[PDB]
Amino acid sequence: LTYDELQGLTYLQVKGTGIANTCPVVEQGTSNVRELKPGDYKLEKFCMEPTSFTVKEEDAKGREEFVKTKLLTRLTYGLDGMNGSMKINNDGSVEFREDEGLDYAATTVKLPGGEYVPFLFTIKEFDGKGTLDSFSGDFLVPSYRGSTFLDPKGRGGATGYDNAIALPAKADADEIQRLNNKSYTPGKGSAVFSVAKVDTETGEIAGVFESIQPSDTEMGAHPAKDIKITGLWYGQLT
Amino acid sequence: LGHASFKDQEGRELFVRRMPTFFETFPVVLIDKDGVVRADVPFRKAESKYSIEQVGVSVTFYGGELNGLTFTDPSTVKKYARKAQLGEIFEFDRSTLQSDGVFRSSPRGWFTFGHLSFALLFFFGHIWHGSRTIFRDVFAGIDED
Amino acid sequence: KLPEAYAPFSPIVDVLPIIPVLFILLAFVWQASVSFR
Amino acid sequence: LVDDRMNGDGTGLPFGVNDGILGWVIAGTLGTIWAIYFVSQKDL
Amino acid sequence: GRDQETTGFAWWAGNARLINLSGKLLGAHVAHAGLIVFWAGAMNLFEVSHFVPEKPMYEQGLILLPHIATLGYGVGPGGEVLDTFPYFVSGVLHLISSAVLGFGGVYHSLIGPETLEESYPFFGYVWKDKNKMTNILGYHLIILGCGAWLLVLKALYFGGVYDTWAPGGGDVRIISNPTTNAAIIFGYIVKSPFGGDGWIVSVDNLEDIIGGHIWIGTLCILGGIWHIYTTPWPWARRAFVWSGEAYLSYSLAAVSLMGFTACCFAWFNNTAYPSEFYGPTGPEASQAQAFTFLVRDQRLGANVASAQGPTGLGKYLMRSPTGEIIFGGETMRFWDFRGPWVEPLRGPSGLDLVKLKNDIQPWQERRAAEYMTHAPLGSLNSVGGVATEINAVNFVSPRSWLATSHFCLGFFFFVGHLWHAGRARAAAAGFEKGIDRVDEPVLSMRPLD
Amino acid sequence: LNGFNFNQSVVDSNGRVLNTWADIINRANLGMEVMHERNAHNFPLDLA
Amino acid sequence: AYGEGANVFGRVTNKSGFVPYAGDSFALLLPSKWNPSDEKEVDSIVLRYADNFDAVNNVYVIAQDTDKSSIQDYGSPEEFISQFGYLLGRQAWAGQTVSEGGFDANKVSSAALLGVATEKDKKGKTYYKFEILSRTADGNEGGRHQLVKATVSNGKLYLLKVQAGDKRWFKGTDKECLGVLDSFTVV
Amino acid sequence: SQIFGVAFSNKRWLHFFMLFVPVTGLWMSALGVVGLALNLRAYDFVSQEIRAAEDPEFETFYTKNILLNEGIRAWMAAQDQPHEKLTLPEEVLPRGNAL
Amino acid sequence: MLTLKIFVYTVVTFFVGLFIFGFLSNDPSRNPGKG
Amino acid sequence: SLTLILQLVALFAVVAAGPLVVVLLSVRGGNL
Amino acid sequence: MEALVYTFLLIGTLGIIFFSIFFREPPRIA
Amino acid sequence: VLNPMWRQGMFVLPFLTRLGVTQSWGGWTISGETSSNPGIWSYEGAAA
Ligand code: CLA
Ligand code: CLA
Ligand code: CLA
Ligand code: CLA
Ligand code: CLA
Ligand SMILES: CCCCCCCCCCCCCCCC(=O)OC[C@H](COP(=O)(O)OC[C@@H](O)CO)OC(=O)CCCCCCCCCCCCCCC
Ligand SMILES: CCCCCCCCCCCCCCCCCC(=O)OC[C@H](CO)OC(=O)CCCCCCCCCCCCCCCCC
Ligand SMILES: CC1=C(/C=C/C(C)=C/C=C/C(C)=C/C=C/C=C(C)/C=C/C=C(C)/C=C/C2=C(C)CCCC2(C)C)C(C)(C)CCC1
Ligand SMILES: CC1=C(/C=C/C(C)=C/C=C/C(C)=C/C=C/C=C(C)/C=C/C=C(C)/C=C/C2=C(C)CCCC2(C)C)C(C)(C)CCC1
Ligand code: OEX
Ligand SMILES: [Cl-]
Ligand SMILES: [Cl-]
Ligand code: NA
Repeated sequence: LTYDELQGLTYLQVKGTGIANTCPVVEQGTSNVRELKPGDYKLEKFCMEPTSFTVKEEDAKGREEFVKTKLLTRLTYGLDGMNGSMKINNDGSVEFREDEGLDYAATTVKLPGGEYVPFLFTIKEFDGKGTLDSFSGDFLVPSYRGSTFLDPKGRGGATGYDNAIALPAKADADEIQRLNNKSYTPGKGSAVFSVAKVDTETGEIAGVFESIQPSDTEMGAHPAKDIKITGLWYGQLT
Repeated sequence: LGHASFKDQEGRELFVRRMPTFFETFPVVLIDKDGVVRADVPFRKAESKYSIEQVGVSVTFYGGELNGLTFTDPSTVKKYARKAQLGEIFEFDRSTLQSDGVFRSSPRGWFTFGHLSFALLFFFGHIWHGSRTIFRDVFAGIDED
Repeated sequence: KLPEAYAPFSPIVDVLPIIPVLFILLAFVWQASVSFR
Repeated sequence: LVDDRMNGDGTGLPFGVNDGILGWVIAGTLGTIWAIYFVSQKDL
Repeated sequence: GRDQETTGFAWWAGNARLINLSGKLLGAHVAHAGLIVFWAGAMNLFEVSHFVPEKPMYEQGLILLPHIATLGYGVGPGGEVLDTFPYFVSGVLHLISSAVLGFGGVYHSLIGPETLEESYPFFGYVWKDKNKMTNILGYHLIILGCGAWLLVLKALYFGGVYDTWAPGGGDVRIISNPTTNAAIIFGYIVKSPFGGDGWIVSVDNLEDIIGGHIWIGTLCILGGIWHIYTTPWPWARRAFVWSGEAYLSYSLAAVSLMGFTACCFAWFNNTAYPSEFYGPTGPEASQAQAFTFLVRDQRLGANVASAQGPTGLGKYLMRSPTGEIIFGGETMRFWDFRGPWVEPLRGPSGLDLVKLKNDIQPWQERRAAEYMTHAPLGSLNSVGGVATEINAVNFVSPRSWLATSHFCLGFFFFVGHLWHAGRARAAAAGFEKGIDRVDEPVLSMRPLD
Repeated sequence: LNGFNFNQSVVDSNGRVLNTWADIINRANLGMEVMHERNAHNFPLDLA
Repeated sequence: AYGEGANVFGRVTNKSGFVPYAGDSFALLLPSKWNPSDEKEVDSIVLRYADNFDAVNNVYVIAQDTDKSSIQDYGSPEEFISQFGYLLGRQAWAGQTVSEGGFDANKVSSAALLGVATEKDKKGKTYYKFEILSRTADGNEGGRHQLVKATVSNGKLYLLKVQAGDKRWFKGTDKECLGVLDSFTVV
Repeated sequence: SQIFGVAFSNKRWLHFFMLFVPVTGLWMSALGVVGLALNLRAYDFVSQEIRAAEDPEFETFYTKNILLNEGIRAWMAAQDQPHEKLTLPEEVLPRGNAL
Repeated sequence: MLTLKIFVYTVVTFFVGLFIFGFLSNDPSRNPGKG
Repeated sequence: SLTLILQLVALFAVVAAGPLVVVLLSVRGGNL
Repeated sequence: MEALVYTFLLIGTLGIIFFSIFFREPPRIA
Repeated sequence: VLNPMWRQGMFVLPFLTRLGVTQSWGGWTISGETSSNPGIWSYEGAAA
């Protein structure tokens, strides 16, 4: 569905149907892409929904492969309502830069074998350099949990116990990974975008993306896996 | 390890409030000679003037393995305060018997528990047997009379 | 509040809700008077 | 979307049916039981 | 009355002694109806006398003055009370009608005809006369259809019924073009009772409410005529037990279902039970907490769309199980809440971030009395909100009161339906008093093992 | 609809709160309250 | 004890919910519900009272020996509260975090100013009045309202500081907090 | 027998069972309170607490109950035991989020 | 997954139909008592 | 207050009304 | 094992109650 | 590689492995590979 007929639907018609998690598409646009007028743009309603969630786990024999996974969280994975700037030049160079919106979504996915992989699907603070055919960059990835999050035993970062309260004889140099560190240091991820199906009359672009970002380290206890997110994105240029 | 003695930044001896028997766990607080709270290991760690890292308490120790080793900056002060809420700090070997971590009971406590349980059970046994020996004619039969 | 012509009768109004509670107890009084025959 | 979903939770579906096959199997099962009862009522 | 030695019923079952006494049974019914109308009039006069006009009509423990106020009698645009004279008139009329009904019930109970068949064959009835019982049921069905059409007339022509969904915060709105669509009305009645829909507590507009009332009144009148001019079919005769006790049990089951259903209307509906008269429902004040904290924390300067909570889901905004944008707190369970102060703020996809940033209305901001107190907490001896609150404010929600009471009485009436259905079946079978002791059914059965 | 709430029902002539067994129950109840769902609340007043 | 009759038909002696306190060259109406507590966070505190229900609702005054003659000599009231950004409590957490939501980078607490005044009572010496909304990353009590009334009479700075959680502030403790605020008069 | 599967056949055994069940229950509870008299309590499950100590993901309703007991103790002791003189500040008392 | 809903709907409709028509099929006459 | 006095007298009039009817029927014949 | 012992004890109790229901001694004297 | 099943005294696991089952319900595999869906026929599934 395009943005014209999404605004033509009431809240009760979209409610419970899964339409609200889908990004708009472009049907009257052109695939020329390079026809887009150069200049400084301020795009709004930047949509970004995924189509696949693949997790990189490393085997202990030395080769690289991704695997398809099963989603445990329901339709909360889309990105909606973001805005930023695109300084498009005549040759095709872009300056895509997301600023603010629903630029994150906590997603839990299940690997084959039954292991839960939570991650924070973000595109926040992402800069884009490249042509219209393909432009990439880096974005900020927060931890997953705030420093006020408490574990099942009440230990935490900003607030918590930072000690094994269950037993008064275990705080030595083996629980340091679990008690003393409690790291919330943000990571970074790399996403590559592509512009397809440009619109001339009202400036509506809707291409595809492929994003690479680290998974959740829980509380810093174990290292994060890499999540590959592919899907469609949507934007309106003004 | 010795007697963990704690001092403020400007200098006054604080004392870790000892754990009572009712508490499985107790908050770690260090209070003044007069009886006013001066420092603690806070749960929220975002307020007031009682967290260890801003009060600036130092632990000195005056015993066997630690006789003049003064610690003031790191979280070892908080660790020693938490150990000091349990009484005198002692060094323990937890690898010989693969020790648990939770405190066990004394033979005194086990003896008292077993004997009090047996004492109530034998109160019931005495009541039942006294019932049976006073009421022998009706426990066996009164023959329609 | 009640209208100005009915303001003195508001204290009489304040007791009127409990009459249905009094009715079932009146039935119990009548049963006691007939000695629960 | 990353998966296929029924997407029938909510939206006030009559008797919870979202396809005609559900209403048809409900009607067919009720009609079969009614037919057995009707041709087999009154004991005999 | 009579004694136990003749009737066989003890004093604590004395109303059973008048099962077969038509005149005394009618007198008990008319006296009881007088009791109902007496409570209506007396409690209405009590609520009028204990009414403070500046406060809204829910901090005062008033439950039925909102019932009149929903009809549009003395209600201003925003929800103010204007005048209490319609409430006073309703209370006085109920009191006088209750006096008349109580006189009639007392007369028929004391000195009325003991049995109605020997002198009044139109009103005489034996419990086994299926045609007569359907005639009485048809009379009552026509009466109830006229009662529903009375509300329809009030909504359509007498300029009444208060709409919360009117712009600006509701208004007493005369209803034009009620939705008499059979598909809409019966899709309301056959849909799921869970959180996504709600079976009967789903009416979001007075147009559907009055269309359903038109349908129920016409159906009740037609069914009344049908029962007047018919006799129950042989399958109905073989399925039902035809006695006065069995009929009571059927009525008890139906009215217990109605009691549970009304409890659910009270807890969840904010259209037939306006928030300005009944206070917030369960889902609101919880949605209002998130909404007011969102607008406050964006008034300070912090953005609410890109702010995440301790769990990384959103302190103010998140996504529902379906991709709708909802409030990010623990109020994700109440994401189906529809309110007059939410819908203009709500769009097709979600909560309309741009509308939250710019198109907030001052009256929607002032609707923080919804959140502040008045969330349907309140404790049994009044006092404030949660059980750990201190003795500060005197408030319990009227929705809480007449949901809790109505669930209690609905469950009791289900229990009474069980009791009377079982005793009616045992009475029709012949062993309501016990086992015959010389031919018990068990000795005629083979042992299990 | 909740239970009886007798918190600070007993006050003296100057209005000071005299403690009560109901107040001790209130302290235990609020100690339970701050532990329940340590991470599930974003707003102060527990309504949902 | 001495024998005196019980109170029958003798009315009630206290309904205002405020009891006067006279101290060392200061006086203030304390809340009647609140009780004293011996918990000196800052050493300059001379009086401290707290709510029996929730001790976040607390009030205290400090008697700090000072050099500046009058409160105006402390500069602008903004310059004054910049000096007193220490009795709010600095964060004990130093780890990196961008996941708090609605806070500056690496921060788990914030303070927003909502009031700046120079009120006067009886002599002519001005009173610096402030309202501060302190929002902590956990969101405890929905924030805390800090009302500060500060002045210096002879050579000692007298600073009222009543605290109220935003949970209790919305319920109606605003009346008692503002009553203490307006009743703090330095005589 | 046809409702529950089992039924009483002896009034002797029926009424002796009616006598036996509450007396046995109350005697077992008395033995438990005797065990609690010396703080010999079944407070913890060691395997569960070690599992949750080395795992930030592992949570059970028992761990929730342990966390609730900690709050009961901490927020109840100060006004419960005036002899202990527990003038604990509010920041060292444990809190969840926002409540 | 739709066929699971179809199968469950068929099963529930079957058991409800058995319930309703069994109670229709002369239930008040299934008694040992004379009446 | 005079309001409370009239509330008490109305309360006593309505509370004593029922038992008055019962005792009047007890002392003035029967049929109850 | 840990969960195996719990499962074995639970299914043993279920088997005991099944045998008590179905393979019980037939009731005598009332 | 360095602590295989025969170094741990495993008796029936080699016979289970020899005919096809390699991964368990714990998400691991004896070959060190990433576990796919074990289905009903894992080590614990075969035991059950
Ligand atoms: C009242 C008498 C008594 C007392 C006070 C003690 C006290 C003590 N014994 Mg001892 N013991 C006793 C009798 C007693 N024992 C007897 C009669 C025997 C012979 C069987 C032993 C054999 C024995 C051994 C081999 C050991 C001890 C040890 C110990 C010490 C460790 C604590 C402990 O017992 O573990 C905990 C006690 C309990 C958990 C008590 C159980 C609580 C109830 C009764 C259980 C309910 C039973 C239940 C219905 C059965 C179902 C369970 C089933 C599923 C398995 C302690 C000081 C240990 C030690 O320290 O070494 C020196 C040691 O290893 N005891
Ligand atoms: C030194 C104390 C003492 C003695 C000598 C007796 C002696 C007797 N009791 Mg008695 N009783 C006692 C204490 C005692 N009791 C106590 C403390 C209680 C409360 C629990 C009871 C409750 C009791 C009841 C309810 C009954 C008797 C009965 C009887 C009589 C024979 C029944 C029998 O034992 O068959 C054999 C008993 C068994 C096979 C029991 C099975 C083993 C149990 C379940 C576990 C044993 C634990 C372990 C192996 C031993 C350690 C316990 C020790 C440390 C205390 C017998 C004369 C019966 C009676 O009145 O006679 C008609 C009867 O019904 N007693
Ligand atoms: C909704 C409540 C209600 C109602 C309407 C009735 C009605 C009736 N009951 Mg009943 N009853 C009730 C509750 C009720 N009961 C309860 C709760 C119990 C258990 C305690 C009983 C136990 C009971 C027994 C054992 C018997 C009855 C009987 C009767 C019938 C005749 C009474 C009679 O003949 O003696 C006369 C009664 C009186 C003279 C005293 C009543 C005084 C009057 C009628 C009411 C009080 C005055 C009133 C305010 C007047 C209004 C004034 C007017 C101008 C507005 C009658 C139709 C009898 C029966 O079954 O008939 C065969 C019978 O024996 N009842
Ligand atoms: C055609 C004959 C007829 C009619 C019109 C009625 C009417 C009524 N009966 Mg009644 N009844 C009848 C025959 C009839 N009955 C017979 C033969 C018996 C056996 C003796 C009974 C036994 C009986 C009992 C035991 C009771 C009633 C009660 C009632 C009232 C219940 C409605 C109510 O109070 O709620 C509210 C009313 C409404 C919602 C309707 C709104 C008002 C509308 C606008 C008026 C309708 C006018 C309409 C055009 C006229 C109807 C046409 C008619 C042919 C049906 C009602 C007015 C109950 C009662 O006593 O109530 C006081 C009750 O307990 N009846
Ligand atoms: C409109 C519904 C209705 C009607 C018309 C009847 C009618 C009748 N019932 Mg019945 N019943 C009902 C509902 C109803 N019941 C419900 C909902 C229950 C479950 C609680 C019962 C349980 C019940 C039993 C156990 C019995 C009857 C019996 C009877 C018969 C004699 C009644 C009598 O004189 O007792 C006298 C009335 C009283 C003594 C007063 C009752 C006092 C109650 C128990 C205390 C509660 C009242 C209090 C003010 C409310 C507190 C709040 C509440 C929410 C708990 C009579 C024909 C008897 C029977 O079977 O005869 C064939 C009998 O044994 N009923
Ligand atoms: C669809 C049907 C639904 C019901 C199915 C479930 C019912 C289960 C049957 C009850 C248990 C059988 C009791 C055996 C014991 C047994 O069979 O004893 C037999 C006994 C019969 O006693 P008699 O009357 O024969 O006594 C006289 C004798 O002394 C002489 O023979 O039954 C009873 O005691 C009465 C019923 C008590 C039943 C108590 C219930 C116990 C609960 C069990 C819970 C198990 C743990 C949870 C599971 C993990
Ligand atoms: C999606 C929309 C949802 C809302 C619609 C819901 C509609 C529900 C309509 C049910 C009303 C039937 C009342 C009968 C009650 C029992 C009568 C009886 O005890 O009945 C017994 C009675 C004894 O004589 O007999 C009789 O009087 C016969 C009278 C019974 C009437 C029989 C029903 C029609 C039969 C049609 C067969 C369905 C056949 C299978 C269709 C297969 C399609 C692929
Ligand atoms: C049978 C019986 C019974 C029952 C009874 C009854 C139920 C009765 C009743 C009755 C009734 C149901 C009554 C009612 C009434 C009413 C009245 C009597 C009224 C009135 C009037 C007036 C006078 C008023 C006035 C006023 C006004 C107008 C307004 C203002 C205020 C005032 C109030 C002043 C019993 C149970 C006992 C027992 C058994 C038998
Ligand atoms: C007004 C209104 C409306 C409407 C409503 C409606 C329309 C309703 C209805 C309804 C209906 C339409 C109903 C029906 C019904 C029926 C029933 C409920 C039944 C029954 C019965 C039973 C339960 C049975 C039983 C049995 C069996 C099973 C068989 C055999 C016999 C016997 C009896 C045993 C609306 C919401 C829109 C809006 C608002 C208001
Ligand atoms: O989830 Mn279980 O729970 Ca009814 O409260 Mn609010 O939310 Mn939660 O909190 Mn407390
Ligand atoms: Cl929340
Ligand atoms: Cl919890
Ligand atoms: Na929390």
